[PDB]
Amino acid sequence: EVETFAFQAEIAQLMSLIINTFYSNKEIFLRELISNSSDALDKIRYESLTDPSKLDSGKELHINLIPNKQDRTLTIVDTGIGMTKADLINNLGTIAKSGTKAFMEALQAGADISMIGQFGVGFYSAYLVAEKVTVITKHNDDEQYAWESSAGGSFTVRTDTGEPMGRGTKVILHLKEDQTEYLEERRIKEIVKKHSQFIGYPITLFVEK
Ligand SMILES: COc1ccc(-c2n[nH]cc2C)cc1F
Ligand SMILES: COc1ccc(-c2n[nH]cc2C)cc1F
Repeated sequence: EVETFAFQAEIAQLMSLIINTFYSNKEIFLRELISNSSDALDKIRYESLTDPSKLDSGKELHINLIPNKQDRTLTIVDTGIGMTKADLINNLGTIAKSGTKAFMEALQAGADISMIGQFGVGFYSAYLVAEKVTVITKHNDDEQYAWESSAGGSFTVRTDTGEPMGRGTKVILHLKEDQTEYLEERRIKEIVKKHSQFIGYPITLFVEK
């Protein structure tokens, strides 16, 4: 049972601007997604200080980067706090509306797309390199959910039947055909070292078989 939702106009406009604007510094998508994972891990680390049982779904706090040349996917996995259904459908987009307006106004005034993180809407930078994005996520208080969007003004949410995730978030970037450089170990290493070298959680770059 798959539910389809329309993005709010302002977010649709942002995604279309990201997809259609000519902008060569696409590699910053990885810094934004890793930064998102690191915030989610901070959040569950803090919550577990006053409630240790919140780590029963998994004590490890880490980020995994998994390229798959066969599926042409790059997956960013974290064991952070995860997202509820209300987050996917409503809350995160509600928050993003003001960041989106501020961002678009800065862009008209001379800012550039690489500054998207300073407006809290960095997640959407994934569409610099992905034609489709799947988010698998599990929060302690909700079921496991699969969110998916190929842009075009809509996204879907369904209960996920795949492997149980414990707690956390898996972002699967279905890469555009001309962006397969981001599946190369040497290229991901370079990007992590340049933009994420001081993240306070272990980042493991899986190598391909
Ligand atoms: C607090 O709301 C959240 C915002 C983002 C995430 C997230 N974790 N890993 C990737 C993402 C996008 C989790 C949240 F709970
Ligand atoms: C479910 O769709 C999402 C909508 C927004 C975000 C987000 N995370 N951090 C900042 C934003 C705008 C993540 C999502 F998965």
